Amino acid sequence: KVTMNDFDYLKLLGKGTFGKVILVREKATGRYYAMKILRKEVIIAKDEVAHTVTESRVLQNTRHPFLTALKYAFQTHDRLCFVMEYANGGELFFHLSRERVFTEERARFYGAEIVSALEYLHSRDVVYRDIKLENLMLDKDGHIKITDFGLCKEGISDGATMKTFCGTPEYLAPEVLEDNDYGRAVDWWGLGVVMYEMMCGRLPFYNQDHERLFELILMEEIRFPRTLSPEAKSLLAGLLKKDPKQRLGGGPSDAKEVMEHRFFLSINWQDVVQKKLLPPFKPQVTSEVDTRYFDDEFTAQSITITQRTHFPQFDYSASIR
Amino acid sequence: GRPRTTSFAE
Ligand SMILES: CCn1c(-c2nonc2N)nc2c(C#CC(C)(C)O)nc(OC[C@H](N)Cc3ccccc3)cc21
Repeated sequence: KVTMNDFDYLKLLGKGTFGKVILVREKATGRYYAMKILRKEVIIAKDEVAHTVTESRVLQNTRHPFLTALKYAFQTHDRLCFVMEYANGGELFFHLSRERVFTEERARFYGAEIVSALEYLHSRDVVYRDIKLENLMLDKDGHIKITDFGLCKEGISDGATMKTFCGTPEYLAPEVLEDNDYGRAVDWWGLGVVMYEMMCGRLPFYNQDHERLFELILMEEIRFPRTLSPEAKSLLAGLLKKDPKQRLGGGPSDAKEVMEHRFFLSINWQDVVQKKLLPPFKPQVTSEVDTRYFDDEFTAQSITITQRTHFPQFDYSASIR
Repeated sequence: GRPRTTSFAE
């Protein structure tokens, strides 16, 4: 059984209200990983056990170049630990915040890798439900790594539906802001928002009041910069179609609609998945412990330490299963 | 640059 003191703890990469994520060195190999450490007490109190269990179980079987690979999943008496591959390039949120906007070409490169990963997940009857800039990360080479599978749902094929009101406010598809159930098209809306941000340099809809924000998502027309290309406008219009049945990717072919769209005219999708494409930006990391593409807000912080209490789908190892 | 968003459930 794997435990806490099997790792060195180096720097805080991100912090949440459930727990924290830390850069660690595996003592027995000397290799570097990211570790997400959640507190069981907070999870149980929020009744978010199924979701946290889902996150591990989905990671235990998924394999794709643009999904973060899980090395270990273990637990202590009061903590849950995910140990995954360290994305040296940091969050896409960090980069877009620093650069303000990406070119259509650069956005096309990232979008193609997100689409490839979404096709894969949807083919496995998995709906990701939380596509956003914070959950898209770059590895050392500059390829996309989707992270955070805490709001995944399984067993969702064709027009299967879901009932949990969850996601991230600013990224919620309009149908999720209605009563009753919604389908897997919400992921393609999610893509739409990140595509929109990458090319237009802001969220398509925003207000710090959620009541105001949810009204915008349901009621407001998206606007485009004039200089944006027609196929860029067409893609964003299609992905951000308020009606999921008319939305690009919302049909029975799922990812094929998005893949065949004219915005991706110059993309070979087999080249994408095989990593034959060259990242436009390459992280300039000078060592394994280099955390330049993470925020000082987190990395400057020092690292303190704040019966059958067992979670029944954890204790995983990539070497064993 | 927008502020950090936070995920939620039910
Ligand atoms: C710090 C950036 N970061 C990284 C990471 N950065 O470098 N290499 C990496 N793998 N992985 C992250 C994961 C993940 C994951 C798995 C286990 C693969 O699903 N979740 C994040 O956030 C979740 C949530 N949105 C807010 C949060 C944050 C902290 C505690 C609790 C909740 C952030 C992550």
